[PDB]
This record gives sequence, C-alpha cells and structure tokens, in this order.
Amino acid sequence: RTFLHAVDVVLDPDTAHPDLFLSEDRRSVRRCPFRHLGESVPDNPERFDSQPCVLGRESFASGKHYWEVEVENVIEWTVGVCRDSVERKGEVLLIPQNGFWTLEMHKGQYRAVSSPDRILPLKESLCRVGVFLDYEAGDVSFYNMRDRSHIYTCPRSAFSVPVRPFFRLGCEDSPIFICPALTGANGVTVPEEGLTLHRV
Amino acid sequence: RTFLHAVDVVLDPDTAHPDLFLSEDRRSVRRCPFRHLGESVPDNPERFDSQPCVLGRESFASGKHYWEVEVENVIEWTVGVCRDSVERKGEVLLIPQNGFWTLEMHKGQYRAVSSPDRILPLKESLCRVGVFLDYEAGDVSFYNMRDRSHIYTCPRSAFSVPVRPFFRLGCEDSPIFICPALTGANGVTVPEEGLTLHRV
Amino acid sequence: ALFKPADVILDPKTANPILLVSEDQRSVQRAKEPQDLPDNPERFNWHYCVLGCESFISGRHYWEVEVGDRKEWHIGVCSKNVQRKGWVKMTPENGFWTMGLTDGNKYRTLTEPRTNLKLPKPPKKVGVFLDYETGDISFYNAVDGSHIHTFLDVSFSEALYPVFRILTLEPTALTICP
Amino acid sequence: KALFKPADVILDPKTANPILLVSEDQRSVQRAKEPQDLPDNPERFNWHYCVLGCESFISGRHYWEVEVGDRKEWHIGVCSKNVQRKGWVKMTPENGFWTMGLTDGNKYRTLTEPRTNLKLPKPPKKVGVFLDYETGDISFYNAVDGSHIHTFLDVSFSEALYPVFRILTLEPTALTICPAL
Ligand SMILES: C/C(=C\COP(=O)(O)OP(=O)(O)O)CO
Ligand SMILES: C/C(=C\COP(=O)(O)OP(=O)(O)O)CO
Repeated sequence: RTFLHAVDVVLDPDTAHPDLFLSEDRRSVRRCPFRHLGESVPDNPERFDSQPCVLGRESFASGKHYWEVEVENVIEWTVGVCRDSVERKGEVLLIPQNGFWTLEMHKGQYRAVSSPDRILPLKESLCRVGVFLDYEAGDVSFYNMRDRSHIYTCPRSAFSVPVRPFFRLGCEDSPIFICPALTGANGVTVPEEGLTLHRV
Repeated sequence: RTFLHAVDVVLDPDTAHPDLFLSEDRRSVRRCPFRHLGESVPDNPERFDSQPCVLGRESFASGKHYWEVEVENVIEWTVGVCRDSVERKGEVLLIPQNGFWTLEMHKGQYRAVSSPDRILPLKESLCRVGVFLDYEAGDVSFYNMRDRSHIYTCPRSAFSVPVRPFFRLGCEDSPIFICPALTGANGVTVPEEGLTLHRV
Repeated sequence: ALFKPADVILDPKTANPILLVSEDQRSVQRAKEPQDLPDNPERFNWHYCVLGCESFISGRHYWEVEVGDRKEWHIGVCSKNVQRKGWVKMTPENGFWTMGLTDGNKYRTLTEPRTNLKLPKPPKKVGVFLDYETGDISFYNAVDGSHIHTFLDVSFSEALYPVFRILTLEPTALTICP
Repeated sequence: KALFKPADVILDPKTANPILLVSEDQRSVQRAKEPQDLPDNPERFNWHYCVLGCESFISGRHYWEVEVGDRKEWHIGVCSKNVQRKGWVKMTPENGFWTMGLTDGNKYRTLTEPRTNLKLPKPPKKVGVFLDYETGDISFYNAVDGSHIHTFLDVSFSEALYPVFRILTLEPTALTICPAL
C-alpha cells in the first residue's frame, strides 16, 4: 500500500450533467448546452442536475493515486476529487466543507478550492495538470505536468468516505482529455525487431 | 497486480561505476571521468566496472511499473531495465540476449536496444522519457513524456529473474535526473489556506 | 476424407477474460474490457486465447474455421502443458503450431522467427489438419482447397488442443464450422 | 514553580513513527532519512512524525524541559491517551493535542484551530513545559530567561495526558529531554 497508483480514469456517464457530451471511450468530455433541447432527460439520483460536472467511475478509500488531464485551450474548467456522497442536486458550493477539492481556471486565472480569495500566481498557461490523492494524508495536490512542478495542496481533510475523480466544464465546445494510464504494447503484436512509434 | 505503479526510483551507490558522481539524494547522476585518478578503488561485486552504469535500488519480479528520466542536454546515454543477474565486470552488448532492455542516444541518433540496426526515426529531441515495465507481458516500453507518445517496445522477453531500472552515461559533466514519484505534501506542513507552489 | 472431422467446442474455462464465447460454444468475440472471471489454472490470463474442450492424443483429425474478413486472428493447436500464465512466445518450441493474419493483409506462421506467407487469395474459411503419428499440421483455404502452410515431422509428447486467438475488437467473430 | 514536580520523561520507542530514531537513553529523538522496518503495533504513530513519553499524567502539577537548541522544526506539548495514531489527524485540542513549536526556522505557532503565529522576542533553546492537570492548563516558557511563550487553559482533565514530540526535518540538532534534575 506504499505504491503510487497511476490511475486509468474513465468517466461515469450516470453522474454527467445532461449538457456534458462524453466521448464513446469516456476519456474526454465537452459541454454543449441545450443539446437535450425538446427531450425529457431522466434525472437519476447520481446525476449532477445544475453544476456541469462528471465523476470518474473509480472510487478510492485508501492509498495514493494520481491521473493527468489535458486542458489546453479550455477557458473554464475544474478538476479534482470529491466524496462519493456529495450533493448532486441544485447549485452546490464546490468547497472542501461540501466534499470537493478542486483547481479551477476561471476568467483567465487559476483558483484553488474554487475560491475567489485563493488566486494562484502561475507564470504559464497550464496544458497538462496532475491530480494527486493521498487518502490517509488528507491530501489532494495538483501538479503542472510540463515540469512536474507542485501547484497546490488543499487544506488537509478527513475524507471519511470513498472519493472519486471530479471534473467540471464552464465553457462550450472545448473538450478536456483524461490521459490514459500507459499500457506499453498491451493488446498489440510486438514484431521481433520491436514495435516502433505505435499510434491508435 | 492490476495497478500501474509510478515507481519512486533512487540509485543504488553500490552498483555505480566509479566515474559516476551521484547527487546527495541519489536521484541524479553525472559522469566525471578519471575522478579517482591516483586512487585505489575497493572491490565490490555489485559495481559496474567496464561501462559507466548504475541501477535503481528497486527490483521487480511482477507487475506493471514506470518512471521518468530527464535527458535534455545529455547526448551519450542509455536507459531502461536489466536483469539483476547481468554481467557487471566484463563489457557486454546492452541487448536483450545479455539481460538489458534499453533506449540509447549515441552520435546524435536514438537507437532501440543499443543497436546500429534500430535507429528510431524521431522528429524531435527527447527531454523526458518514460520507462515502462510490464513484467508478465515481457514488455519494456519507452515514451516521449512531452505528449506521452509511444517510442518503442522491445521484442517481448522472458525476464525470468528480478529486473532493475538501468542507467548509463557515455559523456561528461551532463547530468541525468530521475523524476521522483509525486508525493503531494508528504513530510510537509500544509497551512489551513493550502500549500502553494512548493519547491524542494 | 483421410482425417476424422473433429467436433470442436470452445472451453470458456480456458478463455482469456477479454474473450466472449457464444451460448453454443462455437464462436468467440472480444469484449471492450476483461470480464471478472476467476484465474483458474486452465485460463489463459495474458494471451487472448481459448482452447477446445477435447484434446488429440492420436490419429488424424481436421476442423474448419470461418475467419470472414476479420483483419486479425491466429489458429492452430498447442500442447496441454503450454504456459497459460503470462506471455510466452507462441512458437513450436513453446508448444504452439499456429498461423494467421495481422493488420488486414499480413499472413504469418508463428515460428521462431515468424515467417511471412504469400497468399494468392485471402481465405474466409481455413482448414486445420493434424496427423498425430507423422507429426504434421497443415492449413488450407477451405473454399478453394489451396495450401497455406504445413509443420512437418514434429515429435509430439503431449495431448494437443485446437487454439484460437483474437487481439482486435471487430464485428466479424471467429466461428468453428460444426 | 516549586508547586510543579519535575517529571522524569522518557521516550517510548513502541509509539515512535518509523521515521524517528529514539536515542538508547530514551531522552533524545532524531529523524531517519527513510522509515525503518518496524511493526505497525497499535501504540505507534503511523503517519504523524510523533513519539510519546512512557508515563502519562492523571493528576497534579508537573514540569519538564526540552532542549530544542537551533533546530529549525519541532512541536511539543501533550496529547490524550485516546488520540488517533493511524493516518493524518489535525493536531489541535479538539482531536486531543495541546502543542506548539517552530516551522521553517523562524515561524513559531500554537497548533490550535485555526493555527496562530506566536511572537517570541528571543528564539528559545530550552523550553519549560508546566502542566497543572486539575486546572486544565499547559504553559510553555523560555527555560533560560524565564519568559512566557504560550498557555492552553483547555487541556482535558478527564484523559491521561502523554508528553508528545514531533519533528519533520532531517538536521544535525536532536530534540532532547533534560532529565528530572
Ligand atoms: C497481445 C497478444 C499477443 C501478441 O503476442 P506477440 O507480441 O508475442 O506477437 P505474435 O507474433 O503476434 O505472437 C495477446 O495474445
Ligand atoms: C507531515 C507531518 C505533519 C504536518 O501536519 P499538518 O500538515 O497537519 O500541519 P501542522 O500540524 O499545522 O504543522 C508529519 O507529522
């Protein structure tokens, strides 16, 4: 249990706000508002009904876990971790006391724990963001994956219940991508001279 | 056994050729030729003596494991995985037959498994390389961590014994850095406002 | 007929968790992600392989496999005692006598080293012939009767199973002609 | 002063976080580079870099003295017998810790909720700790010039209280209990 887990994150379509449009592989998402215009969308209890959010299908109750998100050219996004038990209904505040641990891009600035009083003074545009969980440490940390530099660790919190990958999109037709865990030649013939520059 | 492990690689000083100079934290290494000039160096059966090599202290006998290496401004180097049983005293070809699975930079070219017949047609200078191991798969793979793109997978091999992270420098006073695994705020006070832009 | 036609049924206890064996155990497809099955000793836990239920210990046998226009598949036989846990290279020396298709148009025999095959026509149906005592295994286009490959004079020390392998998620399943 | 019995405080190795090294005499504590291979028995702090005394306080007035020297990082005080020892918990009175100390060489804090920054005119080298069990008081003093550092008047008087010590950093100066004397 001392091992850092490089998570393979796949989005859970049952949590997804109806404006969110998941890829079929469920590793990317964009927001297309009123895309269910003239439709009655079932409002199952797991689904975010006002906040344009979606959870990873994985939940964590212990250990160390991280994943990477590509956010380049997205003007409004949130990433992080939330309790499995967060309120899904209404305009919930995305703050630690409600079981949300986030990093946000809002109006050209980066904000920790979605707070207007915690603007982060980064000197570059984030392109690939690392989301790190250490359950027993009460730790949610964010990294700039260009140089693997620390951005922010949230106030330490007792998670108490399982937590899940959290995502929010606040802009339209601008997709974020969740970086698949590396798999090497998994599922692929390796020629006897090796496999060169594999693409899919 | 299903988890991808993001390894925390620390160099084993007992394996390190005498011309290698390790950082205090043993996460970076440069070559300083004839730095023991006029000295008698003690016998050590773990030490690489024919080529300037050094191993990670970690060994793997199963599972999936990866780590990242910064190689920017080093232009004579070899990284990957080797059997713990490889020849340390005599000079061997750094090829799968001898228990080495490697990506090499040599005379301005990227060579798969240290082979003049396996020039990799890369179109950019590698800065950060991912070394990926899937023990059960016989899989050692290399990634360009700029865009997380596959470079090469070695011909599949029965590792059979425990394997180790492998590093070699063919060049002087230009260091390689082994990227520590992410730790978040491990070992650090997190203020009640969070920890902003932490630097070691 | 010089070879007893074999009645080959896929053994779901041997199938890699990523393979889907049909209700009637005559066809196999790939899932998007491995199912949650036990790692019983008989199961291939790495290669995307499934065995027949019956192994061959003597005599002469054949069976026919519809490959369709599937862009990827390998078939043949293997020994009872092949490594089912972890990758092993599928070669005669590891107990595998197989051939098939990768990447739409590249036919190989899974020899050490692999050999590329020069097939005038792409086969939609393949016939596999085993003669235990001589030590011959042969592959034929089953519609137009052309030869594909033969492994000659092997010294078998073990029961042999029919073996099937698919890597790609495709619409064309792999089906044993009854 | 005379009202406070000098306590004989010895570090309990069974309680120390595996990354701590307790001296053979059980008076001083340093950090290892990396955690040692020790059992995770119920007494041991498995996340916080803490160690307790062997003896807990249940009544009366008690004094001990800690040499912090020029250490850049340390926290001391007491904690309840029943504190959570497994996984992070905030070291605050509500979770049963009454501690203060130093971080980053020159940032003296009381570990309460929320944390506050303490004004020290002199960096202390020796800290005197005065516990009055019945009045739920623990007070911290510069043991050299006798000046006051900080008081809690909200210490439990229903729980056994252990002296507690915490160090995050790897540095030359140990943290050392002055023996009852
Ligand atoms: C990924 C996979 C098998 C590919 O094995 P290899 O990579 O050994 O290739 P082949 O020459 O096709 O046997 C699953 O059975
Ligand atoms: C890493 C660590 C302790 C830091 O705890 P916290 O991050 O809770 O900070 P504080 O108690 O305010 O110093 C090990 O004891």
